[PDB]
Amino acid sequence: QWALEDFEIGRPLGKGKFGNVYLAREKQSKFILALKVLFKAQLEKAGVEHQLRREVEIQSHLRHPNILRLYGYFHDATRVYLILEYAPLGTVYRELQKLSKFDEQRTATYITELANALSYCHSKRVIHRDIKPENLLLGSAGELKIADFGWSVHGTLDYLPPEMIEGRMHDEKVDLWSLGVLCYEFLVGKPPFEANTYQETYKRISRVEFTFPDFVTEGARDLISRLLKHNPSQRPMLREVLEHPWITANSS
Amino acid sequence: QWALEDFEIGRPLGKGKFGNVYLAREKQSKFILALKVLFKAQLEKAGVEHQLRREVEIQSHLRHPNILRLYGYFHDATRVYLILEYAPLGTVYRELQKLSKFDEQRTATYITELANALSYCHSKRVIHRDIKPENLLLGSAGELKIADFGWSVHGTLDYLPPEMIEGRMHDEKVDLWSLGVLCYEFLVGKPPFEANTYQETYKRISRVEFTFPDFVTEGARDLISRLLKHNPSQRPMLREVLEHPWITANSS
Ligand SMILES: CC(C)(COP(=O)(O)OP(=O)(O)OC[C@H]1O[C@@H](n2cnc3c(N)ncnc32)[C@H](O)[C@@H]1OP(=O)(O)O)[C@@H](O)C(=O)NCCC(=O)NCCS
Ligand SMILES: CC(C)(COP(=O)(O)OP(=O)(O)OC[C@H]1O[C@@H](n2cnc3c(N)ncnc32)[C@H](O)[C@@H]1OP(=O)(O)O)[C@@H](O)C(=O)NCCC(=O)NCCS
Repeated sequence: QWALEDFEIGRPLGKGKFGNVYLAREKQSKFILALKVLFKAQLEKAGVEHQLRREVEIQSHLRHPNILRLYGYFHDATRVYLILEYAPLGTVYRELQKLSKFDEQRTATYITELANALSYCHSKRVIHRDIKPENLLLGSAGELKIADFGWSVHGTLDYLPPEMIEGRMHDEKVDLWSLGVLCYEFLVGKPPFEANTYQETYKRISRVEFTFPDFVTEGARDLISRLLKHNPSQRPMLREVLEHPWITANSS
Repeated sequence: QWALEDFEIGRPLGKGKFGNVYLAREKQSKFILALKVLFKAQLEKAGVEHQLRREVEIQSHLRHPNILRLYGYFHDATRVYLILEYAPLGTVYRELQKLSKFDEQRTATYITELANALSYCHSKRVIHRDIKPENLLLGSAGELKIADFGWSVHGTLDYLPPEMIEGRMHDEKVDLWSLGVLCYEFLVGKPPFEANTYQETYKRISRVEFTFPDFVTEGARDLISRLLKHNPSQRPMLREVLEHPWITANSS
């Protein structure tokens, strides 16, 4: 049974949606890790405590170098504590601010690491949703780590149509749209559908209206255009992304 | 402002999911109507009180001879009262039990009345969901009346795919599957995908596995087969159903 008594609390790593994250050290092993404190008060009033518990159980069994490791968890009267792998190099979003934009090697290596973790979860019947640069942390070796909870595992009837008893929404096909948006932003520095207002961004996502700057090579354009399909079923498989010539030629 | 003081309560018409329905008479007009009493205690604990209020506002503006008229509504400390049009001839489900099965004239006339009410709501940006025989009441002239509440009116974004910002589920295309299931049950006496167990019914809906008894004519088979498409976008429009040769030849 884990307890707050087992950890030495250090500097705060930052503040999240429902609490704070601290650098910590397990007292017996002297092992450095991150302790994410989530207040049940604002978790229950946001209506996400049930959603969170499901996402924590799924992540507790995921072991992949490109997925932030959840070692364990515990709780008290008002808080829930998550024992997490500490990522020392920060977020990809901030690294993209430091470098303005990534080159083709770093971009293809990031896509390779993302596609490996997603294909690992695909084999483990785990599906991931939308992926942001802010939810991507970097380990000590420069490898990225998916660091969010967006994981999922998946009489009257006589009158229901198939679109209400089947499936249905949504399969492991949104992560492929995310690979297209991320790969674009990594190479360019901006998301492909960013606009001056809300409805203009909404329209350009609905019609898939994006263009490439003149410094984006044909291999990157080919990968981004195949990932960014309005039809989810026509987006590649995760194996095709890992075997794409631009990826196999530029990935580390 | 309506109040329970304005009505004389008579015999109970039946018991619903969240209350009871009574025959009533407005004291000033001596007008016979039905008073549906819904207990807020079991409405709030079932998590449907918010859903119900939205469905009641939509129905309060629907005026169609084949839609059960909602005259008004009021509430007190623990109950919500719905002033409804009284249907004297009961449900189509019970009439189907009395007649075992309907002929082609009654079936086509029922489909015509259902399609008119749905096309009326389609023009009023109102969409209806699954339709059961138990939710279809009969007026004094033998016309059916839809008598349920299944009515509806319809920064991070940079990383969301179109299948999450668009639409999406589900359009006014489930009512067309309902017309196929109802038209079949009216002519046959049983829903087309009824089976001995749950998963067998689930499978035959998923694969659209249904057959016609030898007494079902080709015109009815043509209408049912076009309504019962696994692809919603390939189901007819409500105007095609009203113009179908089997409908136009048998409807009253
Ligand atoms: C998105 C947001 C609400 C937080 O959401 P969240 O899902 O709760 O994020 P988390 O709780 O998982 O992590 C919060 C912090 O702890 C850090 N962290 C979490 N786990 C970590 C770990 N194992 N190792 C190292 N750092 C970690 C994160 O990097 C983050 O730091 P940051 O805020 O400096 O980037 C917050 O980032 C925000 O509002 N930022 C400002 C908005 C803005 O200015 N621009 C973006 C438009 S929305
Ligand atoms: C579906 C069920 C739970 C009720 O759900 P509901 O949406 O709350 O139904 P309602 O509150 O709108 O109406 C309830 C009664 O009032 C009647 N009623 C409602 N409004 C009326 C009106 N304006 N005029 C006349 N009668 C009316 C209905 O006909 C119904 O009568 P019934 O139960 O004898 O058929 C209930 O019908 C049931 O459980 N039946 C038994 C199940 C069964 O044996 N077979 C079906 C498999 S589920």
